[PDB]
Amino acid sequence: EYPTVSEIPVGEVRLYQIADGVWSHIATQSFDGAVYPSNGLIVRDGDELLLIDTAWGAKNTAALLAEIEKQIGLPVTRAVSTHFHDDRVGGVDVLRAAGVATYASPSTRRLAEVEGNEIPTHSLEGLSSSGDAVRFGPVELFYPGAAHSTDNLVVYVPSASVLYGGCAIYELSRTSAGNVADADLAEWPTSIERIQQHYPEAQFVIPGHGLPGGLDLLKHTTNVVKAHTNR
Ligand SMILES: SC[C@H]1SC[C@@H]2Nc3ccccc3N21
Ligand SMILES: [Zn+2]
Ligand SMILES: [Zn+2]
Ligand SMILES: [Zn+2]
Repeated sequence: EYPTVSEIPVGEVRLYQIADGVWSHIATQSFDGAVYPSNGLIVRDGDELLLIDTAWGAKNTAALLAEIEKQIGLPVTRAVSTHFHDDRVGGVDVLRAAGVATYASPSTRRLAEVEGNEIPTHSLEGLSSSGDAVRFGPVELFYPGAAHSTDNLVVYVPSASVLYGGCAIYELSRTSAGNVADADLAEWPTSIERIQQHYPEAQFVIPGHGLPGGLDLLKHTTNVVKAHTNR
């Protein structure tokens, strides 16, 4: 029942309810003639919502806000971008114009600026060293170490045992490495180990792209990364 890349036209956004007060948002983009899906997270924080990542571009992110309004009807007050790539910060300027406070680690904000990408306004403190965790409203933010990017964060929702891995975690149907231009291949399996150690109780694991599953997605990603390393 999870929406698949084939059921979402680019420009549209679907929401998928995972648990009481926890949703993923799913959008699509074209790249080099193919269509890719992308996931983010929505978490209810009292009578407000916390958004995790944009919907990969301004147009998708405006549609995301419209779909949240229609389907949930609570205001998005804060948003966190989990690394500096466009599928995480592309749309930050739309969020800001709507009055959403946008957040990222100082590492992410610096890398976005170097890349010419949109820059979240606020800086998250306490995430500079691998293994660092901080609470942010209804979620925990965790820096596992360098992996898909040097700045990547993961997000845990304790009320629902939901682990959002972002692009540090691959879906099971991905058997070859994706965009690894900014990755630390050497550190990636160790960083995954840190996620496993910190959230062994996670019941629902969401990759940055594609279908959710369980904690098997962590070992799966290590397998893919190590195979790429040996390519
Ligand atoms: S992980 C950041 C995203 S934004 C642009 C780049 N190219 C690409 C192609 C397919 C899937 C994902 C991607 N990435
Ligand atoms: Zn990325
Ligand atoms: Zn502000
Ligand atoms: Zn990505």
